[PDB]
Amino acid sequence: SMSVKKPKRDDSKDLALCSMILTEMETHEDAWPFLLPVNLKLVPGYKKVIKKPMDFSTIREKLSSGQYPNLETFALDVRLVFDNCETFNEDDSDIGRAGHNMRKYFEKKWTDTFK
Repeated sequence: SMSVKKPKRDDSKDLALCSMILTEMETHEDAWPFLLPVNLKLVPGYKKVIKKPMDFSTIREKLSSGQYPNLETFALDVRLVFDNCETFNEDDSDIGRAGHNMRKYFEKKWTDTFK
């Protein structure tokens, strides 16, 4: 509360570390469904069904331009990528599988880097 603060967590490396994690996600062989925005002209249903589209290139631009106020807003956009994927794709599809693999991969790096 006022004039009563928890001890200061060092957050000065967060930007760089989120960038590294993102690089690793970008270079994973199963990243291909997620590298770019889904083409809303060419994929029936996507526009209406997925209220908040998200992809790695868009997270990368947001990161590079100071649009994440903190590391939690970054993790939210990453998880949004996988949550969207699960909404639109059967678990037993290449894309559905890619999304479960990438989420698992992300969550481990997240915990190992920050928790």
